[PDB]
Amino acid sequence: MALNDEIFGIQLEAIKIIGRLSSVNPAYVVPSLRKTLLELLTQLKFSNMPKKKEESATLLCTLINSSDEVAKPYIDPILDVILPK
Amino acid sequence: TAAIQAIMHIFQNLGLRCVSFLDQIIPGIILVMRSCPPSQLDFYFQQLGSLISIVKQHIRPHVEKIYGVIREFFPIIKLQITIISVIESISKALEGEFKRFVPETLTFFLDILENDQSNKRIVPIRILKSLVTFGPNLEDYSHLIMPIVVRMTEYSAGSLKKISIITLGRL
Amino acid sequence: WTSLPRPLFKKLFRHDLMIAALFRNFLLAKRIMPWYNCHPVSDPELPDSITTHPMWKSWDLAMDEVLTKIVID
Amino acid sequence: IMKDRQKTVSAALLLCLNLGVDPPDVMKTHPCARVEAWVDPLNFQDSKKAIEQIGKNLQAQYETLSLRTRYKQ
Amino acid sequence: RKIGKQLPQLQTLELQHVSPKLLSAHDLELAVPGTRASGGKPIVKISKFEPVFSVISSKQRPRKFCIKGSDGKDYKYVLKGHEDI
Repeated sequence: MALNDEIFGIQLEAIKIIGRLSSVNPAYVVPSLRKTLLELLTQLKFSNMPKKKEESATLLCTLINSSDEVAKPYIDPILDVILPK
Repeated sequence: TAAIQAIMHIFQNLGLRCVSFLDQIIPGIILVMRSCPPSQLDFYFQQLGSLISIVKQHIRPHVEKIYGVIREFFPIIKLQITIISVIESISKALEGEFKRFVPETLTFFLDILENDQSNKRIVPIRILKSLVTFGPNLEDYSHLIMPIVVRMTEYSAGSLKKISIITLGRL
Repeated sequence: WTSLPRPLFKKLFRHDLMIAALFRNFLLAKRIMPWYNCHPVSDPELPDSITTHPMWKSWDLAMDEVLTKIVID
Repeated sequence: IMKDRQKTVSAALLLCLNLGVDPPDVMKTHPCARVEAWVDPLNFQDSKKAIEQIGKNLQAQYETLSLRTRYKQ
Repeated sequence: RKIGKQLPQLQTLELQHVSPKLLSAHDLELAVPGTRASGGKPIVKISKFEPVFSVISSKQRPRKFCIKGSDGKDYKYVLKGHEDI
């Protein structure tokens, strides 16, 4: 629940902590990672304000760098939004 | 106006038995929507809300058409109060199949919130009374307005501040 | 097992296979059906933590994993 | 468990579906929910699916939960 | 008894039920079986058949039949059997 906080640096480091834990206890991490990935992908295209777009895009950057397990199978939905941007 | 108030009157007096003509009337009213000055658009949408409040579910094969009408006619010059009255009427008359199209009305709600808040913010007050009516509907889309209504409890005046916090509590 | 109390869990899930399978499916009903403004009811009442239990996300991910293989096939 | 087993052996499948006519207490939209147990009532004319297909499919699906129970509709 | 009980319960014959080949029976240059004109004659192109038929209680039970025409106008015939025409 620290993934949604006031300062953007808190989110930037908390998603990295989540990505690091994505190989320790993955049973309770990976589905939640899927949920927040879907939430961010929905907001990235249904939101209409540039700072929100910025935060979503670089949150996706730091998540995709910090966790490779939730990366590969979701390449098509994660590209269908970013590619026409 | 006479041609529309006649149909309004007969439907209102008769009830849920002339519903077989919905395949003709609403396609007959969208053409009237298409070419008309903003002088009577308020009256047209008010009478359409009156149709909705008496005919609930059989509008289902035309709800995409009514949101299409609102989408290609959603300016400031159109009565935003009448538009949100239409939205609350169709939501209340529909009550459950709303999932297919939450983001459209939700983005319209964002635009209404962030466009105008003048005259004691009566339209923001109405929209905060409209967002609470949606009920369990936000079980998967509760990440767009909830940060917004969290933000607008310290970045605005005090007339609608308590309205926003009551909206937060009720949601 | 996580949600129910132990005597009720024993009464409903360990005694016979037919009733066990039907209430197993009722657990899925108590989540799927309330998405459409209808709430199911059982005669031995069950706690309402079923529809908000966090564990369903793994089942959703399991469907995603299988259906990706189906679509790539 | 005390090995006291109350098995299920028999089932009654009450299916009050007279396809084509609606009850007079519930209004309906012209397109409505009409598929029943994965068989459509428009592909079959009057009564080849009123019972003798819906019930057959329903019994075949109930066979998966317990194959040692006999059914009669 | 059983055949004569079920026989008055078929007021409509399904095209896929009576013939799977009728579904593909299209795009053949043969004209509708009633048109013939020496010299000046437009080409009649058979396009499609409706899936549903009908019967008439006549002690021989004919079949009303229709064809979707390339001209866009339906061509309706009636098929009879056990009677020389």
